[PDB]
Amino acid sequence: VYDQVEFDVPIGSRGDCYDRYLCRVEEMRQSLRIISQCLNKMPPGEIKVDDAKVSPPKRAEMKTSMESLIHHFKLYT
Amino acid sequence: GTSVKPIFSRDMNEAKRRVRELYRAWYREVPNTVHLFQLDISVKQGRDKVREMFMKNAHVTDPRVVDLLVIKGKMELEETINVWKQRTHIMRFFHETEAPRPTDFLSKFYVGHDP
Amino acid sequence: QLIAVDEKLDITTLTGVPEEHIKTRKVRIFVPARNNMQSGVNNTKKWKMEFDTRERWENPLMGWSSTADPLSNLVLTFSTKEDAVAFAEKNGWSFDVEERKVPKPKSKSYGANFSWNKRTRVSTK
Amino acid sequence: SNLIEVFVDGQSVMVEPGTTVLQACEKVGMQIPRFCYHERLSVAGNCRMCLVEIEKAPKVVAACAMPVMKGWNILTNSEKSKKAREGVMEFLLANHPLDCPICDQGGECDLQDQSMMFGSDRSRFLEGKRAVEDKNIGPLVKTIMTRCIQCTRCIRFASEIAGVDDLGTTGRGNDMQVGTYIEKMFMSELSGNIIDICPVGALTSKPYAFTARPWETRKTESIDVMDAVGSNIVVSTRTGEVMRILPRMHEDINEEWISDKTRFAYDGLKRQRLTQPMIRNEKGLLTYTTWEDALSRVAGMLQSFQGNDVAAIAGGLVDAEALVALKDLLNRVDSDSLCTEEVFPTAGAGTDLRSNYLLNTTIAGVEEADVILLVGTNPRFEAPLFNARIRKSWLHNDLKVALIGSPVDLTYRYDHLGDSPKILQDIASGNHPFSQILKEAKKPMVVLGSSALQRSDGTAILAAVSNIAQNIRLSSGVTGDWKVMNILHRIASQVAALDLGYKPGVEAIRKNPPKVLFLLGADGGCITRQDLPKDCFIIYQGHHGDVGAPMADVILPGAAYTEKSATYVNTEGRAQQTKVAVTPPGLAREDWKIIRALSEIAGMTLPYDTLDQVRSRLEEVSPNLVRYDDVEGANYFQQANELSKLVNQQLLADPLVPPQLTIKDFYMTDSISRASQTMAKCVKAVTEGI
Amino acid sequence: TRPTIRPRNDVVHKQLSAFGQYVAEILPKYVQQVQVSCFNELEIFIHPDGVIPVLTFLRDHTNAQFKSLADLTAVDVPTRQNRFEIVYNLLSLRFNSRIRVKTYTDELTPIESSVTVYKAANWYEREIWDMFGVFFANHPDLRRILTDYGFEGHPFRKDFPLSGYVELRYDDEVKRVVAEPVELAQEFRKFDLNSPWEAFPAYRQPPE
Amino acid sequence: PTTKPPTARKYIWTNHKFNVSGTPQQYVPYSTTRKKIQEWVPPSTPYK
Amino acid sequence: LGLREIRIHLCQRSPGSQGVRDFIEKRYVELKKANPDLPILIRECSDVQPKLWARYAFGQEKNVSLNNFSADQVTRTLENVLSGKA
Amino acid sequence: GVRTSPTGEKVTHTGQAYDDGDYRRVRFSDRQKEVNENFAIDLIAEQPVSEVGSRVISCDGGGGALGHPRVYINLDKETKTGTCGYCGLQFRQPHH
Ligand code: SF4
Ligand code: SF4
Ligand code: FES
Ligand SMILES: [Mg+2]
Ligand SMILES: [Zn+2]
Repeated sequence: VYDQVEFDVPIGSRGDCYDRYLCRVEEMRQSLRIISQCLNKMPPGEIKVDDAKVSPPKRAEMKTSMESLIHHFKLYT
Repeated sequence: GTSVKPIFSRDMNEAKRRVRELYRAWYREVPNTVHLFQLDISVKQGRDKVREMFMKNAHVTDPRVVDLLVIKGKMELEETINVWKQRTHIMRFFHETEAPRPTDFLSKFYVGHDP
Repeated sequence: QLIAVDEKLDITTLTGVPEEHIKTRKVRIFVPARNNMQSGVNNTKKWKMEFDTRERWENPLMGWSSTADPLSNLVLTFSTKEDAVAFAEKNGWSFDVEERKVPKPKSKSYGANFSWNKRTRVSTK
Repeated sequence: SNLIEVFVDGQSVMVEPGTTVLQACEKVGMQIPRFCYHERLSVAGNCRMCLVEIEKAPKVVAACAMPVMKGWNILTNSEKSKKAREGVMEFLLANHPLDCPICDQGGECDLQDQSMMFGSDRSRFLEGKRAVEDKNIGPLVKTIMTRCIQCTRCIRFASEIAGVDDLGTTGRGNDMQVGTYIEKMFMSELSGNIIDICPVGALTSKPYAFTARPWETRKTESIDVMDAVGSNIVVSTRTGEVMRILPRMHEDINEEWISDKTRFAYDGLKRQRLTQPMIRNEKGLLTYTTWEDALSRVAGMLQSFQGNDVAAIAGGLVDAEALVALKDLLNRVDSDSLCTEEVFPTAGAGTDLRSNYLLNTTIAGVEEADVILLVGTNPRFEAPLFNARIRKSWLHNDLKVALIGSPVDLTYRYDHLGDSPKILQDIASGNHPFSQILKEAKKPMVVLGSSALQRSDGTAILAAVSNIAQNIRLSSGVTGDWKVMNILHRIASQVAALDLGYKPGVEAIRKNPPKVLFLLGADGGCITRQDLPKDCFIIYQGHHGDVGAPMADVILPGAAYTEKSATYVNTEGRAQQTKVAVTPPGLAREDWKIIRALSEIAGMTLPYDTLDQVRSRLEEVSPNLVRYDDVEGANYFQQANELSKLVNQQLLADPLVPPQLTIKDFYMTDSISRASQTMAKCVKAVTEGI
Repeated sequence: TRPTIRPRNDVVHKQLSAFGQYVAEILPKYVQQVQVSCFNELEIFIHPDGVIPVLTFLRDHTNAQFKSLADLTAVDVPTRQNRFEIVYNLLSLRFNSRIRVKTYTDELTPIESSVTVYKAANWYEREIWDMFGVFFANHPDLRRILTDYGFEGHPFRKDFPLSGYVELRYDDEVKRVVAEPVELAQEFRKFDLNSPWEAFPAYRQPPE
Repeated sequence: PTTKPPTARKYIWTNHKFNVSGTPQQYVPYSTTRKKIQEWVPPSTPYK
Repeated sequence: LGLREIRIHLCQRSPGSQGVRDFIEKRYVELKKANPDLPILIRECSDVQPKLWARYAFGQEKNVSLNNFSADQVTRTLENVLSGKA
Repeated sequence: GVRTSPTGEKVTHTGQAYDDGDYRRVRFSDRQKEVNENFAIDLIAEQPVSEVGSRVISCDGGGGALGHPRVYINLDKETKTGTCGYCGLQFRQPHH
């Protein structure tokens, strides 16, 4: 979702150690900026793809329904 | 024709020449290896070991395989000269802690199932 | 230009394999048999090369299974039998080839379940 | 010719008339999902998993049962086909129990795999599930019928392949159940196969329960030695232990099945095993010793004597390599007393001609004959897969079967001519109606069991059968290459031993009692110490403690058939080889290696040092032993028949009685099966129901 | 079709196809094939002799300007007569694009070193030599990079065993580290995992 | 645990043990399975 | 010196075995009735060549090639082996 | 239900105990053999049999999602109790 956050890219001009150190410090500041944006815009919903042939089902479903148990077995073996 | 391309040598003569140059270099280097690594073996032992390694691949009749073997031998010599190898690496050629295994049928029958 | 080698391909001196695991090994080139517990045939399409089984013994401390041969798990996949044969030959391994087993076509007739005068009529459904 | 053109996804295919949609799909490499269809069973069409859409047709068809039509375009991956598959899978899984972690089928389940590949990934079933009560059908097949999906594969196999109509369905609707409706054991020589055909964990192996998962197992493709059929098998092993035995498909021999002994006798190998060399101490008791000491004692005893004073007896599970090694070793001593326990007539041609002692029609050839005569044999228990082939021919080709001997149950209807051997002469003189029947048979077969050659008049019986085959060949002429004459063997080692020149029977030992006797896995008790002089030196080499070991002075532990790569020759004459699955236990060694080491200790060192060199020696002695699937050979019936009519010994007035009259005499026949606890359970179950 | 399925981009697919045709047109002597994957990755299969020209073109062409070599590795497919597959991944910052260049070799055929085109190749080729045994001609300094000194074999080949042939320990009699044949207290357990039922009909092969 | 006691079970240890490494009570590993292959026992009576 | 067994390896449809085949088709039986206690093992070769094997006391044996022989040639060599010569 | 062996070695619930001739016993000298004292077979045998008034019962091991997968057990056999394949709990119908 990196197209939905705002931040700047630090750029050096000397190509030496000092400029790269300044760039890393500025990148830490930009990371704090992005973290703020991510904290404010966290949406609700599921956290893995709703496709049990890829992502394992929930434990409650695995102990309740036949297809969920089959897919859990096959995805973990 | 079989249409194959060379590595370095055109036929077996040039390959043998490269083999002889590599052997000369290793033979010259052996005493320096004995001195620098502080080995308890003699120079004669090292040169016999060098001779033994060459003899192992004596049977090969393909110039490309010989060329690759010479490249590997030069790499090994470079590792030895620069002391990138340690004493353990040099002594690994001698298999000093491996118990001898008999090649006779009776000895193998007695110890286990392996042929 | 080219040199036109007239020898047989042989790379054993360059593979780093110890001599014992070259001359004393027997490889098997075969199409694996279908597992009889299932009807799927997708595991009977490719050729397999595998090594001869060596000794396994129980570990004294935990009773685990211990081996001393490094090729006990090596299995190679090939598109054709000729490819596997060429690989085995250039690696210096002596091999045994088994021809592919294909189930023969069968004549199925659902109507034969109810024959007027043959023994193929079924007593139950 | 008559081929019609259909289309699979637009790709043109030419098929024979009567080909189904599923087979047309198979031709281009597309496997249709299935649950009830089996290509060796009758078409059922009840599971409905094989529904596929035909282009320009509104109704899906059952691919397993519907013949193709000219110009049809089968759409295997269309929306209609996929929706049908998902619906059928949903219906199948609605009442299925959540048993995968405790189900032995897990990991090799057709239900699981086809749900993963063609079903949905979730459930919308919001009701309770059905539960059915379990059934007891014996100690071999474990039954959990809540997992049943009612494909009726087991019923069709039991009726069609095994000839037993004990299985069926009771009730109807959602309450229909597969079973016997009464407490009754489904006991057959081929019963265990219903474990393989069952697509789910409803039927499982009881000895195998809870011990392994399919992804753990390592598979070794080898051969069975429990009879002379030479069934191809897969050996499942895990962490150095044999876990189970499965069938391996060979269309010419067993083609999907194994007998129950072949499937469940693996248990015997885990007990009563010889692991260390043994000698006799000061008190006459067997005591463990090293290989060097035992080999030195045997070598000294062998250097002491020469010629007729040395002899050997080969058992029923010996391989060709060890047989040829022992033959060479005893030949170096100038001994020719190399014998087998199984008796074959030696007069006339004897072992000189291979066709004299082979099943010349081959197992596949049974599918082409119209009349088969069975003489003094019980094919059901001696060769269960051969009897299964006979039943296949009886069911599908209207084969006519007649038997001379005791009226055994063969799972198919046959004509019983009688049990006296005089009937043979009556058919040889033309004074029998069945002689007329054989005269009008254009593809006749006559099969004589090896067990009938064990009586004193076996030579006369063989001569009479040869006379019958002669009259068939003379009256009906020569039909090309049909090979009417046939011999059915029951011992896995017999044909290789006959090929190598071993003397059939043990009579030579009786006539010249040796002072040194070699028992190569001989456990038939044919010769005890009463038949031998006192202070006779007896050496036993084998893998099991049985009849032969307690009477031996020195014990040499050998390898079992699962522990070596070894050659075995079929009753057809086909040579096959086993593969190493596990190594021999303890200090046991390969048998030919033991013989070669002994030869080197004794001073007469054998030339061969590796397995390949021993097989080169085998090729030197009999070149057919290194052709590993060839079954074709020359026919010398005329010479053998001519040589068989110069000896005119007479028949005996004793009925021909097979050694195994009922199922209880089937489970324990050899050293491995006698040590099996599963076979003991089977014997206890068949002798008393309870 | 919407929520769980990855969306596809057709503009990038068209652009990559056009550029693949462009490269194939400019260099017919070496280009054997061009492909665009359905997740929008462009590959060009070439004859080995064109390793240096093609790369140079891609690096210096005004319309290509692939001036960064992201990665260079090998793949081993034993069933092929030419065992080893050489893969170059290139990135163009000017046009914000990526391209893949593929060629092949066997055990005895050298591949020309591309250090003159990309400096980054220097170590990558060394790694390919160490792990697969592919020799690069005119390499400034070719030797092992990852394996231990004096190590024998090329471990990334399919026929090389997972645990190798030798193992190390300390010996007190010789007072040094020594190498011996591998012995494992617990053997690695091979798992047979593949399902006997076909998963992807779109990739089915003809029955020969 | 004073205000929120744990659930009582008949198999939970009633006496906590600390780390016992370096002591006689220390854990020693061993195989928990029975013997796999059973050997033949020769008869105890003479054979002649 | 003391003959123990005779082994004849003849191929099924190779031309070079034809004469040997003819012998077995015509004059094997008589030989069997002349030596009724002598093992004469008839086996089949692969595509290489015909062969006759003669085994003697104490494990000694030698082989003679029967390639392209006629029936008369194989009878001659067989009775040479059975008699105390060669 | 831990019992002792002739050498005094404690027997595990799987039934393992070294024989007298076995040298591996030396590993327990000056140390101890770890044995779990709670034999699950006896503990599950101690549980009472539930009686229910239906031909089919359902078991999930207790605690809902904290138990095992839910399975259905048939109780038609009068001379036998239905046993859960996960838990070991037993169910039956009222008789006599
Ligand atoms: S039969 Fe298959 S789907 Fe049913 S419980 Fe067993 S493994 Fe699972
Ligand atoms: S028991 Fe198995 S084979 Fe028989 S009907 Fe049920 S699912 Fe089919
Ligand atoms: S496979 Fe066709 S209906 Fe079952
Ligand atoms: Mg099953
Ligand atoms: Zn429960």
